[PDB]
Amino acid sequence: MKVEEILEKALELVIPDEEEVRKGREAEEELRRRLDELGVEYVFVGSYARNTWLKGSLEIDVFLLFPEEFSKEELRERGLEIGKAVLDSYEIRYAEHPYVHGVVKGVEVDVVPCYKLKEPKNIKSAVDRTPFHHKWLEGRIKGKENEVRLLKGFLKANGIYGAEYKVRGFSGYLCELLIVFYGSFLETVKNARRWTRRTVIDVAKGEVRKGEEFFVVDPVDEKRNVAANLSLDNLARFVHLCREFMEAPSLGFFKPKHPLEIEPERLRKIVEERGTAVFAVKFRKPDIVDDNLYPQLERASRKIFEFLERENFMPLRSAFKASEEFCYLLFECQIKEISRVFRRMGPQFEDERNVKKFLSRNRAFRPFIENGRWWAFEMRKFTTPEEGVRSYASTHWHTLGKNVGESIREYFEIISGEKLFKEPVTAELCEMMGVKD
RNA sequence: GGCCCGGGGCGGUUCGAUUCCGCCCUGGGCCAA
Repeated sequence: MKVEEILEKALELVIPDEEEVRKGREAEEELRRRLDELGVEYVFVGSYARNTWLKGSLEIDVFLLFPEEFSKEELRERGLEIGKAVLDSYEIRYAEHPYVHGVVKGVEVDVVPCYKLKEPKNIKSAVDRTPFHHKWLEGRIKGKENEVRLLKGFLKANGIYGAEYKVRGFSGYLCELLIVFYGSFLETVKNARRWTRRTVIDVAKGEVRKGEEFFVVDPVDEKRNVAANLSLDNLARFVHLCREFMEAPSLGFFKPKHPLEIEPERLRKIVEERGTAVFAVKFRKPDIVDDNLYPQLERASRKIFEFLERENFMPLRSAFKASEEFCYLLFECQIKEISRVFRRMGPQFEDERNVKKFLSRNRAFRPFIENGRWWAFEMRKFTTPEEGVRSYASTHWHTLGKNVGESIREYFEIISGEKLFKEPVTAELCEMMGVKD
């Protein structure tokens, strides 16, 4: 149980055993041939080509090089044609552009079309850059593949490995650049402990400096940030995670944390114990991809949080869960019920013009003076958080994201109490309240 | 689809709004795939 002792056993969870590496080779072999018999210009990229794939995430990425002069349209049509005749099973996926996804000899395969180019400039879509990235990486990551694997396992185990919007963590390309830079997993970890929210890592210049944000400059483009979508808190959890590992290394850092489910009865008690208001917003899940969905959930949650805090309900944290069935926006406030009356700041006493207007407004309670200015008692339209969120949600649906909002407008309900405990959100709430044990 | 910056119009709220809550047009930048 010192770092070395532990990393020895970690390799055993991140590195693909012989039957997984093999099964991959036979795929590539066969996948190679099919392409050759159709005489197609391709190039394997991604972690498979660079043997940097994590044990159990075997996925081959085949990019088809196309003449610079071809139209995007030709690229997809011929790409669709090629992916089609070369895949046991084929399925049309989408991202910046449409591409084919399939399976060969039992393994995942992506068949992406892109332009054959030289010089990063003239890249028309992120996918054009992929070839350069791989080109810049192949010679430099050689002999450190397992260091990359250890770093991917770590991030994966602590729920921050992907860069898609559902994670906002460290992309795979970010992982290898880090190794190229620090030489190994441990060095990366040891140095990360001194990372701040202002750290900039210029792989190309082999330098580390201070910027205006966490920035890992792409060796292939000096203006692009590889860790651009790494959220601030996710960067925080990592720095802290390295700090801990280094203080007491454990094989537990590479093992996914167990769900740790709680009986609802217990959950209720804690909420009773916390004395806070806990409720969730339930609406149907828009039939869209996670990359559009999650950023919307974040928006919705945020807009409602801010409605709650400006409306003096003292919210503590927000959260959200997504299912096949519905989406849950969760909340916790310090105020279960506020008074109807509240005070409104009026003009200063010596402004006759405004004082008069401020008084022309007939009110139920008759304003008063305090510290040189007039004030007024006013009544609220709602006195509980839920009551407030039913109002805000019913009228502000349009500001909660294009999709999420359109779904909320057509349906939603506010759940709380026991009826809430039983919904598919128990885990999220435990994280939102730091329930421990 | 989401985030950043900027223009032109509006609505509501307020003694008072460029300034708070929001809506329509609209220019550029960026992110995930």
